[PDB]
Amino acid sequence: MATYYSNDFRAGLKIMLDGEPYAVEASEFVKPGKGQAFARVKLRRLLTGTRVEKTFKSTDSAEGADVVDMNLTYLYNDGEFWHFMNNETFEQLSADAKAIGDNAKWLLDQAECIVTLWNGQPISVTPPNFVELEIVDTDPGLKGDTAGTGGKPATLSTGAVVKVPLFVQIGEVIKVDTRSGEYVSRVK
Amino acid sequence: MQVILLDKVANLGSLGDQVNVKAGYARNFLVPQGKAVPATKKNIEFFEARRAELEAKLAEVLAAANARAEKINALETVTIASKAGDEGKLFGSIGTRDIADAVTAAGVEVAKSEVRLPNGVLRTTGEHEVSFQVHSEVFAKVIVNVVAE
Amino acid sequence: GIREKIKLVSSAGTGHFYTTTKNKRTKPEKLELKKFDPVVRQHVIYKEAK
Amino acid sequence: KRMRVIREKVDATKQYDINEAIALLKELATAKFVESVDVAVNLGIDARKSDQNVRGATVLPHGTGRSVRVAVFTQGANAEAAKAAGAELVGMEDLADQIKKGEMNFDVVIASPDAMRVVGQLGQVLGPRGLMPNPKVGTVTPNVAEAVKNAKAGQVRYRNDKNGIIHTTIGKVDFDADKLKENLEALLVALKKAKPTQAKGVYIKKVSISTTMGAGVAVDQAGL
Amino acid sequence: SRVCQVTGKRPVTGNNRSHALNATKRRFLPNLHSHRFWVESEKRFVTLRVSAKGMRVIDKKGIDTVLAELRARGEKY
RNA sequence: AGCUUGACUGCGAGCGUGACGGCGCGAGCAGGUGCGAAAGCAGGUCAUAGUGAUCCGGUGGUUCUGAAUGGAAGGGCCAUC
RNA sequence: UUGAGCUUUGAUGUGUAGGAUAGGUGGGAGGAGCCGACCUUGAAAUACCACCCUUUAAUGUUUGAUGUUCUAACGUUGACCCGUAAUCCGGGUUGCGGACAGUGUCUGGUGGGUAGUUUGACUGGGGCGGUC
RNA sequence: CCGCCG
Repeated sequence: MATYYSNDFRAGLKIMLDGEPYAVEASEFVKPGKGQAFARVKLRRLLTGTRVEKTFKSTDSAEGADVVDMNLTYLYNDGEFWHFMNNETFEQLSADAKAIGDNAKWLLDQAECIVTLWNGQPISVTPPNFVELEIVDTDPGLKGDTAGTGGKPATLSTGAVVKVPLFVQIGEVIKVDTRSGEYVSRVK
Repeated sequence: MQVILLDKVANLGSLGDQVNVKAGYARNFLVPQGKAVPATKKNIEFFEARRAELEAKLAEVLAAANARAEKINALETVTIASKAGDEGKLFGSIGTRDIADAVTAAGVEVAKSEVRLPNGVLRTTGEHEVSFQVHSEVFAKVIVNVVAE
Repeated sequence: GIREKIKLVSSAGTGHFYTTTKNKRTKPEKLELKKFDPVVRQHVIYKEAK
Repeated sequence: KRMRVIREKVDATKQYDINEAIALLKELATAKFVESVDVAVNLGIDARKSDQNVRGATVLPHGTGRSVRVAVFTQGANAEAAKAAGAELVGMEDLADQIKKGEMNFDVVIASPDAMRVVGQLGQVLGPRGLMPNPKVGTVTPNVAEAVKNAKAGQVRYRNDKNGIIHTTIGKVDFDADKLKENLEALLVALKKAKPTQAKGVYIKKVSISTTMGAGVAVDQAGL
Repeated sequence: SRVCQVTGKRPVTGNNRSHALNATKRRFLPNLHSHRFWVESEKRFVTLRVSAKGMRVIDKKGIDTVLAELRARGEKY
């Protein structure tokens, strides 16, 4: 049992109400003469996370979650699921397609992508700031006329599509970022 | 149930069986319309002698009257010439009161209720086929020619 | 908290038990202590149970 | 025929008891050589729920001996200590050159917290695709590997997951003492019922048939 | 009122006990329904406001058996 | 560093300390062990924090009771949650 | 007309690569014939058969899910007739609905519409902050 | 497809 009151928690203190885990992003605690205290809390949903805004009173608030965000190593894929390993304790961990969501592209292998595990099971996977990948379906981009940034699109090894310049063809292994999805440079 | 059949019911009985029916089919229909009796320790004794010989035939010879109530008007063709419209589109539709009165006034004295209507209330002048049910299996084909006048 | 509590059950005919604690997620091999059984009045081996 | 009499002694209307056809497993088959027994055990698992996986280590009593070649990933004194524990290639990333060559000479990968940095980093796919890793769930990686492999070379038969209900384990050679095998099938029950995924469905063990290799059928009961 | 003609079922009372054992006076009502019963001797319909178990009684007893019991209790039907 | 399970069961004179519930110390006694050649020490840890009363209920044991009697259920006791 | 289930008789899983016309894995040298593993392999390598996924059809299927037809319960705040000097009620016919609606019991939901209530103490007044 | 100005 770990009960919390709304005048206590600062930021990142993961709470659990209405069947879903919530991260608190920030909370402003106000209380005015001749009123009671309330904390206009800017939360974050954790499973389907867009954002949520709750304005709690001074009492009450929610239980916490078993919510460990430790470093996991992506090492394996099979059917749907994606297996992970700790480089500190070497415990198993199995992620799902609802937990991988919109990031099934960005891992390649041996990546130190962090996950958030909730109540002894992962629901989210965060791939790193950059991954290096290979282009397998890209047109042999010719200049032709083009005076003014040519920018050809490249389909990648992981089934991603990125916009690359006209000097990378196929087997030109290139690194991208995962937070946006842009080409940054080429690994050699 | 305890249903002894006074009559031929068209999907369960053979004029004196002990069919186990739903109770609502016994209260509302089979008991008041002469098709059944409850058999609770007396009516099995009341069917044993006096009904399988006498009252198994008092409906059977009135069903052999259903063979003979049909051929009273053996002509079986009817000319009704009531008020009509103009090139079709009949004035007033002939209902079961006027179809029976076209038969009661000349021929069979059957009532309103045993007149069937396979094709509505006859909104049309023409030759039409009107069924006169007298028995559950014996169906007539008395022709009502709706005529314009 | 982490160090959960187990139940050493006697390997004699009876059901006397000692209860104690063991951190399972550091040393997960079972306890095979040799304790006194007051029903048998002997000193038989005990073994971990829940 | 030769495969027709095999079908003739299978009565699916009766569920057979414990002692009945286990003594008849040499009669239910027409094998040319000496064969073994299998055991089918079914454990209710939803295929889209990863909270219901059952893996572990089943130390097994009594019969078959050292017949499983076991790989070592240890350091320190344990690079020469479990050499007294009977394993063949004791070591390190020498066995990582053999992962890169794809060799089938071992069945088990056992390591230590010294060697927990090798197969978790180098042999990543090829250790769990065919499944041969270790952590804090199976009994694979302690640091007491000397007295670990004094028995796990002998009788351990690895209770492993399947996507559906099935957990098929292995019975021993037919010519042992077969009454003890009815405990070797029974002293897997108390370990499968020892700890599950705390999220079981309706039944624990629905259907159980101990086949020999290809011909025997004996309907086991989950209760008795 | 809400009284069965045949069996004399009038609305009894009782508590509406909740999960926290909060008592609250409710009122159980009988499953009444005005049915239009066929009498073979009278050859007509008698409209009675029977309960649903009052129709069970006329399923066993006669309709004329039950109407004679109403006549003994001063019932106009 | 070796061997090890005394982090043992039944008691416990005598005090210490609390309004009380309670808490603490304890030579010795019986049974059974460990270590040591032995004298001896050992009923957890250098000491002092690491914790919650009852009620209700859960599991194991014990025929102690068991609503005519025979069982059982449910209580009780003991170990515990 | 149908929808998912079982004992059940069996057919049925077609690409990477291995000659291809590989369901999964635990066993893994068996059936005038001829495979198989060994080897070529992939992310997993096949015979033999097991427990079964995933399709197909037969039956006893447990059945529900709806969807027309009918009239006799039921409804009618539709017309007419009678009680009757009565835009109530009752009966009698007829029409239209029709096993729906409605009601009783049990039941999940919603429910400040309404009711009973709770909302700690110390505090150099009390609140706040702190503390137990 | 892209191509701003001295």
